[PDB]
Amino acid sequence: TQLDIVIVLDGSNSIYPWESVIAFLNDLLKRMDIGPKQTQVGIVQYGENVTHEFNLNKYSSTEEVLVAANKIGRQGGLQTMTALGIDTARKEAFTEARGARRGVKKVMVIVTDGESHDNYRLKQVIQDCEDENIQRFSIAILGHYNRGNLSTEKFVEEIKSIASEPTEKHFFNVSDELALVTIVKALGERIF
Repeated sequence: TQLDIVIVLDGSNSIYPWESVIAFLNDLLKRMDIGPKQTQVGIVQYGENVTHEFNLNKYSSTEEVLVAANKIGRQGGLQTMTALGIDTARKEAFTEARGARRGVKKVMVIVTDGESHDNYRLKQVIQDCEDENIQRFSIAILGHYNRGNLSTEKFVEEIKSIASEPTEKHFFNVSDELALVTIVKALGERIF
């Protein structure tokens, strides 16, 4: 199924077992059938700033893409700029220049473990996305917050608020990093 999908991975310092985010990425990708005629994948990591791990038209094989994604290291970040990452992915990753296919449904999968420093310009960033008809799946990892005995009330609401409607369908509330590889089935099917 022809689909352009961009992963917006929060690379702040709290998502601890980094290989666990990667294990998840691997787990979600190994299921897809990538190809210029069905499913395209791109990855952007963020935290303080944004970097494109790889464009939507960079790879053609589900396997090659697998090797590429497993070599992504934690960029690191004190600040978590989700508004900046999402806006950049909508502004950059999704361009014919970076691989985006003309009239192919655009989907975003954002993964994060904390409230955004860029909290405020979310409403504008999201509404723009919804205007550019971009289905969004937001996964909130409550690990660091639960380990630190902090409320996640507002954190879950802000992440819920990024997911395309219906929120109960695209938003994923994950307990911790390890429990990520148990959300691959529902995300991988609700997507395609």
